[PDB]
Amino acid sequence: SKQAILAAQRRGEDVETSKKWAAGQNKQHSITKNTAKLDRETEELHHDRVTLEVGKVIQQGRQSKGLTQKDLATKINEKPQVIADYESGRAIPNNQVLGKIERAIGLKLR
Amino acid sequence: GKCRGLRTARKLRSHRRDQKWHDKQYKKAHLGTALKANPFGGASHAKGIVLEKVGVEAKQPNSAIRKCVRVQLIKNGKKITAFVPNDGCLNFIEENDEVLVAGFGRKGHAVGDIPGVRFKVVKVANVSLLALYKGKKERPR
Amino acid sequence: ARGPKKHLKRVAAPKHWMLDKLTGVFAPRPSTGPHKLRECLPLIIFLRNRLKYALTGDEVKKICMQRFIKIDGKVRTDITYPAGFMDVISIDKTGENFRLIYDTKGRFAVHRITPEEAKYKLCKVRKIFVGTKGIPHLVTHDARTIRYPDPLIKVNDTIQIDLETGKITDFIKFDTGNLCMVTGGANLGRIGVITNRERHPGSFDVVHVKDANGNSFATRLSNIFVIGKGNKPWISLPRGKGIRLTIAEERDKRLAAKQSSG
Amino acid sequence: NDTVTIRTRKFMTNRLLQRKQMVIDVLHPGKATVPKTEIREKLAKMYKTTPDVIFVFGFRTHFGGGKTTGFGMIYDSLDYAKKNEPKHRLARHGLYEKKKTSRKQRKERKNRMKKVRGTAKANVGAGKKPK
Amino acid sequence: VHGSLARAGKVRGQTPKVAKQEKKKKKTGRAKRRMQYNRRFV
Amino acid sequence: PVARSWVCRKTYVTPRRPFEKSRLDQELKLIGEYGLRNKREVWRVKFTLAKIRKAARELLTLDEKDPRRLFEGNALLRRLVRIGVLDEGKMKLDYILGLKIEDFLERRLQTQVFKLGLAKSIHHARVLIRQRHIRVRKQVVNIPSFIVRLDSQKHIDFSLRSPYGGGRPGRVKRKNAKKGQGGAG
RNA sequence: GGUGACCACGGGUGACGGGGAAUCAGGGUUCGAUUCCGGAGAGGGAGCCUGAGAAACGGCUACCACAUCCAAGGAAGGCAGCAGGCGCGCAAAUUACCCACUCCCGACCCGGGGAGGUAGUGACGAAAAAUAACAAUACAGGACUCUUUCGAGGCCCUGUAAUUGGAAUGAGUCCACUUUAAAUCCUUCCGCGAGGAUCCAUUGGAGGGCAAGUCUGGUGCCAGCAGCCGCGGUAAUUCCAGCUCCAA
Ligand SMILES: [Mg+2]
Ligand SMILES: [Mg+2]
Ligand SMILES: [Mg+2]
Ligand SMILES: [Mg+2]
Ligand SMILES: [Mg+2]
Ligand SMILES: [Mg+2]
Ligand SMILES: [Mg+2]
Ligand SMILES: [Mg+2]
Repeated sequence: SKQAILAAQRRGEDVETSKKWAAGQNKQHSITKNTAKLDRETEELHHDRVTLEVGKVIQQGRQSKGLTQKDLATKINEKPQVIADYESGRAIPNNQVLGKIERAIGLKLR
Repeated sequence: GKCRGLRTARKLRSHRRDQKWHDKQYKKAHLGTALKANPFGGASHAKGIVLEKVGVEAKQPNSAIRKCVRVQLIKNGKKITAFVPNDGCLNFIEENDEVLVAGFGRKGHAVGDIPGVRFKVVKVANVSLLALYKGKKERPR
Repeated sequence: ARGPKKHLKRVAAPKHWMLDKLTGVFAPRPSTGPHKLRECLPLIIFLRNRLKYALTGDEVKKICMQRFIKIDGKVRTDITYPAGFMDVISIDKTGENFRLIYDTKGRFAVHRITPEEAKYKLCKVRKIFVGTKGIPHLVTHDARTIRYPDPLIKVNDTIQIDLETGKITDFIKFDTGNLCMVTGGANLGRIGVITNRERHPGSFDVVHVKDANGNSFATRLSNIFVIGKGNKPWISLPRGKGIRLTIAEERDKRLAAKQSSG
Repeated sequence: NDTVTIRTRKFMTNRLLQRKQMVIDVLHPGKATVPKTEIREKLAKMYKTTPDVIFVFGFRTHFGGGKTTGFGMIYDSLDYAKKNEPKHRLARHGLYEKKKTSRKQRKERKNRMKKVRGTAKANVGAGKKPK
Repeated sequence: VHGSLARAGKVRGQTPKVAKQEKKKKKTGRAKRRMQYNRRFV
Repeated sequence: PVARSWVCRKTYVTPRRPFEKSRLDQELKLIGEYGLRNKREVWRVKFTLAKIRKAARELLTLDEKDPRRLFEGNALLRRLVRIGVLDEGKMKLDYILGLKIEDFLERRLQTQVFKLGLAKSIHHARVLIRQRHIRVRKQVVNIPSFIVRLDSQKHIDFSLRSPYGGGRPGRVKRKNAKKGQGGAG
């Protein structure tokens, strides 16, 4: 907490600093599912894909801005096939890619 | 072994200088043949005039045409070959221009796959080559 | 060089003058006189740097040209006149009557003496010779030539002369047990009592001196100026009495002084 | 002017130049650097004299305002102050108005005079022809 | 000269031109170092 | 020919290996936790400490009761005590060898202004000094690297002219007040 | 006769010597044209006058090499002084103001000094040190907890914000003082001077050595990169670009 840290730094020091995990680097593709859960899990056996509503939203928002799948994919720095797979209800959703699409087309996907 | 005597300083020092002549760097720096042979004459840069634009084939296993120029220096008018580094920078250099020429990095040694080229072009007629490449300035026309 | 030099660079000046660095390229360059260049103090720096009666050289020049500055009783108007050791500077408009003697750091100290003391000075005999018609002469550590001295006076003894007559009043011999001041070298300005003089023919004689605290030191015979008969000086010693303090005890004295006044 | 104080340290009277010299401290906590005119009339009131024998110079003010340090001399009379004092300080409050020309002009005049010999009329009229 | 130097500057000419994006200026000096410290340590 | 001095020296030294992960992390911790501007200030402080340690080592190699060892050791210890990086009980050269640059960085004026409660948030303490709000005893100081002595420690205060001590509020408050009273009665 | 393997003699030096400078365990290796001291020279050699002092060059004579004026009979030269020009080159400043300072010279308190000082140009280099601070709402990210991820916030950070609310300050513009020989600069201080505070931080890099992307578009052993290992023949972590990161 900022208040307690600045309170401790104006007097006798007991603060502890430590480095973050992914600090000082750019991981271009952030992982979507926690591998601690994914290595642990043995029972549940399914992945939920994107809904058809989400693909329709992407389709209508992209088409209403004179924008193609190639241009949207280049704009958000992804391959065209992942856009065509998001629009066709085939790809497992990635929140980071979804957020890039939302800032690209100005709609809300979650 | 070596002599360790208390009065052996002359033997030690004479042996050391006689044996100092046996390494490449001391002889290169202290003989004067290398200073006379290199076209810059101990300078770090030199000015010259472009004679023609040539392309040298890269050494194997690389395969390209490295765009160079043939330059004749203004002082001591030797003829050297200088690299023209970047993707399109040869088109900036026109025939009979007056370039500045630097070393190419390894103190008179050839660098990379370019065979026998020891120099690179910096500042074709006085506008610098980096500013020309980056669009900062243009040829004084 | 095709002839004599007339300039003096600032960092080439004598160290005991305590000239700084940034205020000029040149140093005052003492004129020829009765004292050597490295062993003198020209009037300009005594009047400007030590007493601060002036701020520039022009002010020194006009207070000299008003013809009240007296060195050894004569009016000197040359602002680069070499004042030198054991010499009496009398202002006698303000009425100061200084005398030039070294302190224990080897530097010419400001030393005010009484008007009755300013009548005389001590000179060190550097030569005795017989002139034409068989009359003897002596030459002091100044350029003074005294005719008809006492026949008991020998070389490297001191004589007390009085000013404005130039006559010899009294003298003491260079003998073991007499008070001396060192006038050159590492022990410059120290005062002690002569204990030994061992001779080296051809070379220089070294004289061993013991001060009041028993710190014995040696120096060459040319850097010895006897100043008193056995233990009592014939002039007024400056503050500190020629006793050299070590840096540690001088630091302690400085700390005690700043604690008393602070 | 209500809150401006003058302090003097390292005071000394020297009869060699017939003056009293001293270092002046000026305290102006909110104002700009004080002009030398009211400094010297304050010194006139302070040492019971007139502000004609008072010369102040070299006033440098500290970082952050407040203190200013400079020097001053107080003369016994104005004839001495004209006698022994730099002429630029006599000029600063006008008692000595010099009109000298450029030193280039003096040097060229001198070399031209050097070129003509001897005769008083020619050596004086050398600066009459090339004007 | 063999005339093989005819295609100098080829790829840098073929490359489609993409304009820079307008982004807000970066902090400099102590503030940049503070921002850098705050995202690497707690 | 000229009355210049030309005497100068560098006050820092660069590290031998660039891009060492541990060193980069440590000096970034020092920068962030003490509100410094660049790595050069860290390097300047550790250069100062290294020179002190070199003097202390050379004195430690000398013999005890040597006059030079006594004189310069006492002077060095007195100096480090008067700037507050060393205690009075620890008056030996070994404790000089035990010092760290976090002791020197604490004695800066910026750190003192933040730790005296005179300004929150050490980055605010830097800009408060650099805008001439702070004075050691009566002197206005805008130098964040001023090293505060123990004696001049109780006299750190806002300056008498800033709008945190005496009056005369700044140009922003004056401008807002005058436009408010120009817009009102 | 004298000298020489304890290196004479000869040759080279991109050699003026030294105090010193860079490097930095201890040893050492390089550098010193360059403000202090000593030497030497005044285009090249030579010879002199005067004087205490010169084999003087802001003295003279002669020859050699350059070179100026001429009415063609003659005459006058010496920047390795301060500026300034040409040339040479990778490579270096104003044909500025003043004797106020520091000192020197003189018949001399008074005259003179491109010695020297002052300003100009100046990222050689060295010191200090801005480009934001504080507060609050949104949005995503991160070890969280209130039920177990779902909903939160009693929580805590950290953010990219052209979302505010109002304080603080220079950088500039500029009155005056001060500075100074006269000015300038700094310093002091009126009055204006910040919300994309557009009053805009840049050079290099992101395979390894070596901190930082297998992100996207293009090219296709080409163009190019690459100190070195190497990369590129149609899915390039290395080229050309955009975005995002790293170092100072
Ligand atoms: Mg053996
Ligand atoms: Mg030579
Ligand atoms: Mg030398
Ligand atoms: Mg010399
Ligand atoms: Mg000569
Ligand atoms: Mg000659
Ligand atoms: Mg800026
Ligand atoms: Mg790239």
